Parts: sequence; C-alpha cells; structure tokens
Amino acid sequence: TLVSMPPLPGLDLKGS
Amino acid sequence: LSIHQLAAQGELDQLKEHLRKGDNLVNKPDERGFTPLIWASAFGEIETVRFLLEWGADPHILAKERESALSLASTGGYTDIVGLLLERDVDINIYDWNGGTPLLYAVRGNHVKCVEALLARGADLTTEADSGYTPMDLAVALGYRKVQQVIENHILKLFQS
Repeated sequence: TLVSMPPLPGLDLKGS
Repeated sequence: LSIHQLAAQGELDQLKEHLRKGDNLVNKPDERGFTPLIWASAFGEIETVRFLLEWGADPHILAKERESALSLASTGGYTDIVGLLLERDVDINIYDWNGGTPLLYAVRGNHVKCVEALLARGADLTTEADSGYTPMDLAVALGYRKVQQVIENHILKLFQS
C-alpha cells in the first residue's frame, strides 16, 4: 500500500 | 515503507522507530520535496502530525512547487491539523504556484469549519487566486452558501466592535 499525495485544487470554476 | 509513507498512513509506531536517532531525518524531503509532516497533514493524520510537531519537525518547509503542510491540510478540510500548524506560527497566507493560499483551498473544497478557523486566526480575505478570484468570489460563484455566510460574519467583525 503506497498512497497518492492529493493535488492542490484549481482555483477556478472548472468541474464545479 | 518510506518514512513519508509511514507518516501519510499514520503508522506512528513504525515512524517513531525510523526517527529513533533524532537527527534531521524528521525534515527529510522526498523526491518532490515533501516532508513527513506534509504527508501526514495531507492525509489528516492528527496524531502523527502532533508527534512530528512535538518532536520539532519544521512546519514551514515548502515542497518543490511550493506546497506546504498548511495548504495541503486546508485542501482536505483538516481543521484540527490547520490549528496545530498555526500554533507553530506558519504563514497563514502562504502562496504556492498552483495559485492559491490556505483560505482559497479551504473555500474551494467547501470546508466550512476550516474556513472559519483560518478567518478566526486572521487569514487575508483580500488575497486573490492567480485566476483572479478572491475567496468570497469563489464561494459566491460555486454557491457555497454556508462558506459565504462564515465569510460574511467575519467581514462584519472586521468593521464593528
């Protein structure tokens, strides 16, 4: 088990 | 598992064993510059975060693209970890090249309690994302009405006794 670092989210409205 | 993965997964007994010598290994960056503390923060592993901070892990370290423990905790809405990091005098307005700040990330994830905590500690509401949106702009555009209310209540206090 090797977990994936989450991304920092985009700060626009893309994908809501 | 690497110390970074032990931290991420809250394998604290194993992490303590790896750190036994107590040198600068606690702050060891991985290939992307992440410290064990950044990993634990990003995964909401509160007990591991507490242990690392008390051991003396440096909470200010930035990874290769300026990611911080504070912004990754805020992204995940981990209010208690955010509070722990702020008690260690991290920069509450830390900017990274993805374009954001802890407050922007907490708003973007609809993390009401984390937004509340960041504002209570004086995070700057005027700071725009690189996209041009302020935290209030995001909350309004996304229809995150409780986040909007929390921001509004904070703004009230900025201008009234």
